[PDB]
Amino acid sequence: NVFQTRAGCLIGAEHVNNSYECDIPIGAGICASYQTSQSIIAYTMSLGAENSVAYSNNSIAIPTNFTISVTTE
Amino acid sequence: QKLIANQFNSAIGKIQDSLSSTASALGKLQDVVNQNAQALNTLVKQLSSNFGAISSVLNDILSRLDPPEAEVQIDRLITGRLQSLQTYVTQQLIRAAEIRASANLAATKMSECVLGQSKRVDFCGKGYHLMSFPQSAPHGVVFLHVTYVPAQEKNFTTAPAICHDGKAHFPREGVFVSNGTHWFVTQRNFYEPQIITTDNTFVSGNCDVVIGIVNNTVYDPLQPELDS
Amino acid sequence: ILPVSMTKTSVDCTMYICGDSTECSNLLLQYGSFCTQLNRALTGIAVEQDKNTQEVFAQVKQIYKTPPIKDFGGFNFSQILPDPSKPSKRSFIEDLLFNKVTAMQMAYRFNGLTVLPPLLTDEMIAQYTSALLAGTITSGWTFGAGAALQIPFAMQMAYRFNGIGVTQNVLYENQKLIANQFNSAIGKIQDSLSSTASALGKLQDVVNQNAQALNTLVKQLSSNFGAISSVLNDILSRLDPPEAEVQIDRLITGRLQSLQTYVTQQLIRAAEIRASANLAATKMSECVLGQSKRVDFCGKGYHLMSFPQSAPHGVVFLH
Ligand SMILES: *[C@@H]1O[C@H](CO)[C@@H](O[C@@H]2O[C@H](CO)[C@@H](O)[C@H](O)[C@H]2NC(C)=O)[C@H](O)[C@H]1NC(C)=O
Ligand SMILES: *[C@@H]1O[C@H](CO)[C@@H](O[C@@H]2O[C@H](CO)[C@@H](O)[C@H](O)[C@H]2NC(C)=O)[C@H](O)[C@H]1NC(C)=O
Ligand SMILES: *[C@@H]1O[C@H](CO)[C@@H](O[C@@H]2O[C@H](CO)[C@@H](O)[C@H](O)[C@H]2NC(C)=O)[C@H](O)[C@H]1NC(C)=O
Ligand SMILES: *[C@@H]1O[C@H](CO)[C@@H](O[C@@H]2O[C@H](CO)[C@@H](O)[C@H](O)[C@H]2NC(C)=O)[C@H](O)[C@H]1NC(C)=O
Ligand SMILES: *[C@@H]1O[C@H](CO)[C@@H](O[C@@H]2O[C@H](CO)[C@@H](O)[C@H](O)[C@H]2NC(C)=O)[C@H](O)[C@H]1NC(C)=O
Ligand SMILES: *[C@@H]1O[C@H](CO)[C@@H](O)[C@H](O)[C@H]1NC(C)=O
Ligand SMILES: *[C@@H]1O[C@H](CO)[C@@H](O)[C@H](O)[C@H]1NC(C)=O
Ligand SMILES: *[C@@H]1O[C@H](CO)[C@@H](O)[C@H](O)[C@H]1NC(C)=O
Repeated sequence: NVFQTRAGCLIGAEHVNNSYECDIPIGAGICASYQTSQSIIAYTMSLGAENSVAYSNNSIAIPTNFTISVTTE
Repeated sequence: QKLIANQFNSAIGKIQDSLSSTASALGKLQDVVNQNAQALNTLVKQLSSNFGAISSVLNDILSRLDPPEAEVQIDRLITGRLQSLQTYVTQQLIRAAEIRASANLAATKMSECVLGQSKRVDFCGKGYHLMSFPQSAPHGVVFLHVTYVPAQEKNFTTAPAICHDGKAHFPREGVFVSNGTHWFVTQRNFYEPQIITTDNTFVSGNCDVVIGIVNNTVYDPLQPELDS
Repeated sequence: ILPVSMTKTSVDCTMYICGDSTECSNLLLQYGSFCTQLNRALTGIAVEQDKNTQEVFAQVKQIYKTPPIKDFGGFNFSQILPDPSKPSKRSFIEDLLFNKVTAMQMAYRFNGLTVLPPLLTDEMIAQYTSALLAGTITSGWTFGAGAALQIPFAMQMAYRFNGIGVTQNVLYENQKLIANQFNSAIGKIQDSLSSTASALGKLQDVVNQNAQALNTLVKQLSSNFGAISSVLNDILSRLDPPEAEVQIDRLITGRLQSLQTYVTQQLIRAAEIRASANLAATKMSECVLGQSKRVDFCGKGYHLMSFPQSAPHGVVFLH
């Protein structure tokens, strides 16, 4: 149970293919988390959902409706 | 207006829970406090260090030694402690420049965000910006940015231009859209199609230049008036 | 061109001060929390070094990808869009940059001065600056205001003129003329990047400061500080424990001070960067994702759009 990163040899965490939001950063794009009988996992950080924006030269998308959102800075 | 009232008054409703139920909300400010209480607490523990002196209690050495030798020992404590302040001060001056940089960004918003309306994208928060509400917080400030985010979308066929008589009509503000039959001009960020008229559009050039211009009829408000 | 993150460093203060020596390492405990409050300073740096790279590059909640077929109206973006051919997937211009920016590290880890890896890979940074660019192209400037909205690109430039006061009838009539002028403009960037070493001189200095600050921090081990000899292992072999206390505590108080000088340099230098990573995060929002009405903030002349391009420990805008 020894996983290899680009940062260095990691010990004690099961590699997981499921890329999630970075929880405990590590380095070189690896992030570890305690979520999983439980144990520590490590996985390649997820950048967020991939979205293809359908593009065509004649087509435009105009929003018909809106929301008023209050955010705290 | 009513639809926005409900959406606004509900938005302020959600802030309460996000504040009250999540401790990380103020994690910026709670760290600004946890740095000083961390820096002062460490500055007190520094009194426990020998610095090479025979003992760390200033009153021991004086009771345990002569003035001639205590000079050798004490000046090791002073030069050590007096240095442990110059480390603390140097930490503050740096940390107080970190804040003085954030108190400008807070003073810049307060002028350009609360008191005005900000055309600067994602300076006052994600989405088109309407107004902000300052709220005090301990050693800090909390803005409530009321932003305008478009929601539902529709694919529309569009065209940059319209051939009428061969004069190319362009929109004053907004774009041409088509639900597949009729061409409508509508404003960009909200869908309110209006019928294309010579007062919705202006004339330029001709149809031998524009790339992508489409054929249509541009309604003229005047023609039905003189026809009367 | 702007710096964004600076090389994340971490010092082992027990090992740098008393190298692998028991008689000395015990003495460093009297000085106490000096060692342990440095790594609290160099950690606070290395944490916001991720926050910088985080705020600058990733302002977008989703990673957009370029549509395969490109009709932009004559505008040729192949230069700035990603290339699948390269082993790391990066736009053609980024590669010109990574070639500009560039034992030594074997004598750094032996003393303690190590280099942590940045959180975000040089590969991931290239997936953001692909998305941001792929949002700016297709979706207009609205992808930072919410969900992206596709728009015909040649119709986008028609808006971005209506911002600078040139009525859009000037674009569509001149579209071909602008295509040639734009596609040629991107053509000149290549030469100005490839033929001039001073291009990245900001970033190459940001790297040449750390390698200059660490290298100097290693040479500090060669100083006597008033001790009879600078090799910690000589004094212990040459003297008793009673006298070595007098000599060693002159080395420690000297070396332990030579770190507090290094850390103090970083904290200052890392505030210089944290000030530049705001100006880079401010542009990225107000320049790429929007259109900037601010004169000479986004570069000399009326502003249309900007194209972010990653660079080592930095970011490069094409305005
Ligand atoms: C625009 O969106 C709002 C909500 O985002 C819609 O208002 C909702 O309408 C439904 C009816 O289908 C009600 O159940 C909700 O209570 C309404 N919400 C609010 C806050 O009033 C509104 O109808 C939409 N308008 C259009 C034209 O689509
Ligand atoms: C596109 O929109 C136009 C305008 O709303 C539609 O034309 C109208 O359609 C309604 C019935 O749907 C008729 O009662 C009106 O008389 C029509 N207007 C005119 C001027 O004839 C058109 O049907 C819509 N087409 C699609 C495919 O949605
Ligand atoms: C829109 O209508 C115009 C005419 O109203 C079309 O213009 C024709 O173009 C062809 C190709 O050059 C000529 O051979 C015809 O003589 C033109 N017609 C006239 C009446 O002069 C135009 O082609 C139409 N739009 C599209 C996209 O086809
Ligand atoms: C965009 O420009 C690039 C180069 O400016 C074009 O790629 C070149 O294509 C020619 C063929 O016409 C080749 O001989 C060159 O070797 C290519 N150069 C590179 C660097 O790939 C590309 O075809 C242009 N694309 C469009 C759509 O105009
Ligand atoms: C506006 O300026 C552009 C160039 O700045 C002109 O385009 C050039 O025209 C000459 C012909 O005199 C050609 O030799 C060049 O190849 C053209 N350059 C490009 C990039 O197309 C354009 O003609 C000028 N327009 C006006 C109305 O003066
Ligand atoms: C990840 O998935 C690939 C194929 O999808 C598989 O071969 C590999 O074993 C997986 N990784 C781990 C750690 O199981
Ligand atoms: C617009 O068309 C694209 C084409 O693939 C589609 O993916 C998208 O869902 C359409 N828009 C909506 C609102 O469905
Ligand atoms: C749009 O693209 C299609 C090809 O998919 C092409 O036939 C058409 O001429 C294009 N129109 C414009 C205005 O670029």
